Amino acid sequence: GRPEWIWLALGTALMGLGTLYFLVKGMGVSDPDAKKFYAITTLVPAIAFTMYLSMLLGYGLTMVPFGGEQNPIYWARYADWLFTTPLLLLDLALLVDADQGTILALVGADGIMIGTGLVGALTKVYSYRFVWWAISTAAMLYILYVLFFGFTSKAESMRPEVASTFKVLRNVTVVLWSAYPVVWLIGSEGAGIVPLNIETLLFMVLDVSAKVGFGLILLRSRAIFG
Ligand SMILES: *C/C=C(C)/C=C/C=C(C)/C=C/C1=C(C)CCCC1(C)C
Ligand SMILES: CCCCCCCCCC
Ligand SMILES: CCCCCCCCCC
Ligand SMILES: CCCCCCCCCC
Ligand SMILES: CCCCCCCCCC
Ligand SMILES: CCCCCCCCCC
Ligand SMILES: CCCCCCCC
Ligand SMILES: CCCCCCCC
Repeated sequence: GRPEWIWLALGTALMGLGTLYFLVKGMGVSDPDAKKFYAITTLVPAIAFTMYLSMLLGYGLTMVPFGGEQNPIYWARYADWLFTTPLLLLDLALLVDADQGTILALVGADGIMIGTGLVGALTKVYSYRFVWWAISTAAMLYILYVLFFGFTSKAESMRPEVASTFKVLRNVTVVLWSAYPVVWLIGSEGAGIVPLNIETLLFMVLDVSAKVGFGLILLRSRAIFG
């Protein structure tokens, strides 16, 4: 009955509800272009659901030795993020009709973010934890650079409802993604300052907002209709 359980339970509920709602809504859409966004965006909280549920049940948790202590690390988060973060970038890329090469590069930079963040979460040499964290944060900053300079630029050729929706999602994304590396740095994977219960509450708010909040905004806009 670990104290962070409550936040995993509430994350499981919120992700489950969001998945359902988005499914119900997506089932009623016939527009070809809109259906693709629904599929992708319903899949995202679905995957987060399974991983929050897993973590609630005590899977995806391992102890890593570093700084003279056994430290609890939820690796299940990375299995979620490995698929969900590129799917959220895909939403944004299809919105602004980004080029296939840009999408490859993003997904590739995202895989590297997640994978190097994983390696760092599992690293036993304390200082090497932060080498992997820095490389991960670099890859995240490449992504955000691309969203902000590349996509915004592209979105500016599009219809106003597309440009407006993109900007909102881009802003939500940059604010919430940028908070992840900070939480990791001060939390249990990092400096150990913020306790695991509070850290789990923080990832909860950020994940729900970055998937369900993002989703509500995207799927209720007129921008997804071709
Ligand atoms: C839906 C879940 C989302 C949108 C999660 C996004 C997560 C990140 C942007 C995490 C980034 C990380 C780094 C910048 C550095 C090292 C650790 C990570 C994986 C937490
Ligand atoms: C289930 C994921 C479906 C997303 C399709 C996106 C295709 C890109 C344009 C052809
Ligand atoms: C244009 C296609 C790029 C191929 C993958 C490169 C990923 C490197 C991270 C910048
Ligand atoms: C450490 C910060 C890394 C920033 C990457 C620069 C983006 C590439 C522009 C083409
Ligand atoms: C050129 C170095 C890139 C690092 C900055 C990332 C900017 C994020 C845009 C919101
Ligand atoms: C255009 C403004 C979009 C909203 C971004 C604010 C995110 C706040 C996170 C708590
Ligand atoms: C302790 C040495 C840091 C290694 C640099 C990481 C990029 C290759
Ligand atoms: C969004 C990540 C910013 C770069 C590291 C910030 C650590 C305070």
